[PDB]
Amino acid sequence: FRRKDLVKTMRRVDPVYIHLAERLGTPELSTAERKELENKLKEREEFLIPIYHQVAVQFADLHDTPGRMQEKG
Amino acid sequence: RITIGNKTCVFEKENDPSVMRSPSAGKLIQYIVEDGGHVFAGQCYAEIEVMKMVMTLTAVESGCIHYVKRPGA
Repeated sequence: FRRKDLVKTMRRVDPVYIHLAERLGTPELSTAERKELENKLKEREEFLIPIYHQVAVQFADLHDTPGRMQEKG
Repeated sequence: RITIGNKTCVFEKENDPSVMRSPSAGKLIQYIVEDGGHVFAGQCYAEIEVMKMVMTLTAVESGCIHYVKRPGA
């Protein structure tokens, strides 16, 4: 669950990053607007790394529970 | 204090911006006080671990602290 996959997760969760990513998907807005959107996306995705990192390790923790050990025997 | 021949010139070592800095490498575990809370000099504001041995962090100046790094870093 390295950074690349973390970003892929953020792509479908964070409303701000979603709004920016959808806006940048519009064809031929303007050069300046695309540059601004790209910088906003970079800043938002970088800013959200530690929180989604904690989420990731929580996700992995759900694999190490005794319920799984009981199901597997 | 720099002496050149028989003349003296004094240079200041910057410590002015009042930014709290980690004295060492390591990992941040948690912060002790609230983001935006007032701290007094000598009060511990953060808990970090290097060496697998925990070391706190005392504030130098009294003021209102805002954190840059998120807990776990």
